[PDB]
Amino acid sequence: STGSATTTPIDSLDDAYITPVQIGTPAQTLNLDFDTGSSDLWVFSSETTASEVDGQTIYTPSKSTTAKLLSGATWSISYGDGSSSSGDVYTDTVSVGGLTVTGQAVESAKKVSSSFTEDSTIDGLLGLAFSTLNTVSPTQQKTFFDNAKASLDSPVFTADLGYHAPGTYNFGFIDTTAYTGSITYTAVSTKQGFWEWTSTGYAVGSGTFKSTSIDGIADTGTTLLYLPATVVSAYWAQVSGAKSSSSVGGYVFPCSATLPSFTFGVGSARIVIPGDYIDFGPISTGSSSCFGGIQSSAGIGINIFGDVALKAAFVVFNGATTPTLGFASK
Repeated sequence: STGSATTTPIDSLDDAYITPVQIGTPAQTLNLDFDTGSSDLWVFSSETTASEVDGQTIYTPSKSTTAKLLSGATWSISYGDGSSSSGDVYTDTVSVGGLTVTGQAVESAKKVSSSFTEDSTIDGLLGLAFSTLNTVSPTQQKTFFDNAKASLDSPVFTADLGYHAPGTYNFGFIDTTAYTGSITYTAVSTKQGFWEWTSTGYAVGSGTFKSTSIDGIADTGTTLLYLPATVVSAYWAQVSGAKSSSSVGGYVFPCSATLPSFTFGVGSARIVIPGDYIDFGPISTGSSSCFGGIQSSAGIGINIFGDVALKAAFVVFNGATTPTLGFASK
């Protein structure tokens, strides 16, 4: 089997991407944030505290003939940005882009933090990290990808995120028309539950490539590119007037600036992030100070190749017995 679904930016900055997901019988379609940095499939629901729902589409298990309470199971998750959610669990039929999993754990939110309530466009998350990070207790549950794996033509999914445009998540096949050149594969560590890999270095604009190992995670659920302070300083030093602002919470730059590209290494291959991808616009409406798309990972504890980086590539998440990551230009 295979699946193929379009993923669409939620706003004009590509702050996140939503992908339609069919849950239950008859189908209830919710727009979920596919997140390769977590491992819970959770939704706004009929059980979500009413004051914490503001425009989202909810899953109502009582209207699904295939929904079954997973008795005794609860979940609770906190994300790197400080947001959180918790609730109980149903199993139900879940389909993405024509690919169907029966008996998928669908985590029903009873509580969500402000950030989720305030984002009307995201109806929940679909985690695509390794199932060892799943928060369901007392019986940990499998991700949609893990459940689908044995039925897939190939045990892979791919992320092809657009810049200010829709893109595609495919399951079970590699679309050889979706990228240019060849795919370079690189080793993955699952020790922390993430798609964790080691970049071979970086360049700023047309500068020389610096060979250096950068351990980080491929995370579709994070907007920006978070790298070591040394690297990020070297980037923003090439932008006149750029500075790190403690009041704003990162690097800002004059909106009148032209940004240089940023290159990262995948083995001997190179992925180029155009400068425009690194512009996240005025810090506040009407401001001439713009927020940078490359930020320091210092104090996160991990480097994060988020959407800013991933949308510059066609990315293969290979969930074979020995997992790997592939990157191609496009």
